[PDB]
Amino acid sequence: FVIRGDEVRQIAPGQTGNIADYNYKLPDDFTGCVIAWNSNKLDSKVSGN
Amino acid sequence: VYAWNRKRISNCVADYSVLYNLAPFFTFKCYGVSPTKLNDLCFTNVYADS
Repeated sequence: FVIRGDEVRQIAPGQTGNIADYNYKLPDDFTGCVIAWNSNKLDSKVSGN
Repeated sequence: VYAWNRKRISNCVADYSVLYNLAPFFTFKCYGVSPTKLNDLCFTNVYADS
């Protein structure tokens, strides 16, 4: 998914925020990892909403 | 830190899930309670600070 901001860091089991609630959620086991990187100059879109 | 701002608030129905849209980098390190669980417990008195 293309979620951005500090809500990427808030991605964790629990800790309900303002974006991570209705964007993506895992069961209360989280049997895996989560990869994220700063795509500043990669997906820079002005009107790509 | 020289002069604190301690406001012992009175009874209200303030929902603690309001500052979820605050400024970026809003850490919540609750050492004794749970952040998402602050919606059903009835606390006696809250002692805010600043």
